[PDB]
Amino acid sequence: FQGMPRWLIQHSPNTLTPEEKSHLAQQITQAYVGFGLPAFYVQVHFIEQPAGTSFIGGEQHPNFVALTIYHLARTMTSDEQRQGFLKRIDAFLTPMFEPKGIDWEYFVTEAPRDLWKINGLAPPAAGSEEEKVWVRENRPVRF
Amino acid sequence: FQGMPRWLIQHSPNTLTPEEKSHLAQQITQAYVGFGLPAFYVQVHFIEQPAGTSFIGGEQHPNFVALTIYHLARTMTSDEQRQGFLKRIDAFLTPMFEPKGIDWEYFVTEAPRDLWKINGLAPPAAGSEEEKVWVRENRPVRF
Amino acid sequence: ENLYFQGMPRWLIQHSPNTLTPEEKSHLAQQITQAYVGFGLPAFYVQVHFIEQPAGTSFIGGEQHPNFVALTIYHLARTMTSDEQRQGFLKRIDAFLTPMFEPKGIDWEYFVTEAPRDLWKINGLAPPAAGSEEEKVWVRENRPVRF
Ligand SMILES: [Cl-]
Ligand code: NA
Repeated sequence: FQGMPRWLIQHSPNTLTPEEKSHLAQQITQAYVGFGLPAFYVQVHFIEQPAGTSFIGGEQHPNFVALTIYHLARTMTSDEQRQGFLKRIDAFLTPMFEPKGIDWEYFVTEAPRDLWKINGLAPPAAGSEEEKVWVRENRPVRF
Repeated sequence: FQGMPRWLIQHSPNTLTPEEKSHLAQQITQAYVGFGLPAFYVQVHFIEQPAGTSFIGGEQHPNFVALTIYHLARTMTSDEQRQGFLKRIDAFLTPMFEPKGIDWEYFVTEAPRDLWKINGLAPPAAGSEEEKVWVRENRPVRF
Repeated sequence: ENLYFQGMPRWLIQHSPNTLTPEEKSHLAQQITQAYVGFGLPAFYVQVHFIEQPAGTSFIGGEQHPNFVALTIYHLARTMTSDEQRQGFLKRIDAFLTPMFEPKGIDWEYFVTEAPRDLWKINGLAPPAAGSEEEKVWVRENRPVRF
């Protein structure tokens, strides 16, 4: 896997504790770290939707999580990669949400590779020597 | 019409009442239910932007609604389908906002159908008998 | 330039508490606006919305990061890719983002995501073609004008 993952997680009040949010973000992060990404690429942001602000099927829902996942274009081109990705994220989303009766939905949207920068730097190529330096330092390194 | 609609609606303070948000969400939901979707697919989330956090033309705007509509890719390929969709949403957005003096903007962004799941399930093919079960039960039926 | 400054644009800027002051948010929004205005866009097309993320709601490499800005830039889909024009777009936005964030020790990330022009409307009107006479009317009036 290469490129940015940015997750936005909107949810009802009294649905995820601060500890569950941290746990979820860290399982998301682990998944990408396992694909070889520098961990600091992974951003997960939660937004609690006050009651009155969220509608599913036209009605307020008190127990939902809506995830939007932003990737870069052509980062998971094969059916095998895409299927593997869904397996890997279901492995931590399902066991968190199902015991809570949570209804959840995710989808992945893809963005052009060449318009992404971190601290004003275009990140290095997957597998490159420069990426190993970024991983080691866990920060954007200027060369 | 394939796939999920997820709407994000950002707006200024003192611009939409809780009653107007609920009514808007019901109208959006009715639009997609009329296309044949299960009601529960339709998500609409509002975020009020405090004064000092929203800028249009570089100035704070006290009376705006900014909409982001997330659809699946390849769901409206013909000009006729696309034009019909825009007519159908303008039919409720314009009469709500115009008399209030609101400035509103929407656009539609697209995501691949194969990376979309609800409650850990890939939803049924559009127009399928399996989809009809999801419409009828208004929930993600495991099968 | 060109292909990359046609619109919409919509900027979403998520950030930690006590990271950007209200004055800085306003100054950034004006800088972003001027960048697109310089390429002939009507000023009112440029929307910039900030969302403060409370402590405990933001994770970067698993860290609850207290000093970050995460930007999402929504643009119109392009007919083609141009490295020359793209580099011009990135140079112009880095010219204001970097000087604001770097002296504050902020870690920041942006990317651009694209949307089809034909499903975009402002006040219920499809905006005029990039570079057209109709667009010049919208520039002058700084609002959507029916034809
Ligand atoms: Cl692909
Ligand atoms: Na490009």
